[PDB]
Amino acid sequence: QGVVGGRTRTGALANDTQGTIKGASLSVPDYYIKHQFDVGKDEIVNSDATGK
Amino acid sequence: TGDTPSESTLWVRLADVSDEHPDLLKFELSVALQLVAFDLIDSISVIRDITQ
Repeated sequence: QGVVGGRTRTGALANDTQGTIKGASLSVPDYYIKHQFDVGKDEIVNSDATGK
Repeated sequence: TGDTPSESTLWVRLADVSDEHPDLLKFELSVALQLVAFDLIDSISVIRDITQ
């Protein structure tokens, strides 16, 4: 937060620090939450044919 | 001593010579002036040594 200084009515116009905006930066990660499965194509037709 | 000030033809520069500062007002009252004496022998003579 910028700092407020003090001076008399006729006091010298000194300068004081300033509010600092800092650039924050995240990123959509380069790492996935994958879950993947090798469903055998035989267990697809088979399970469709005989599936309770 | 007891007369009206009877403003002259000589002009005084009232310069509002203000400043950066937002609280002071900083006026100046300045005049340049010359006393050219045409015909120096005619214009001025001086009785130099009076006793008072």
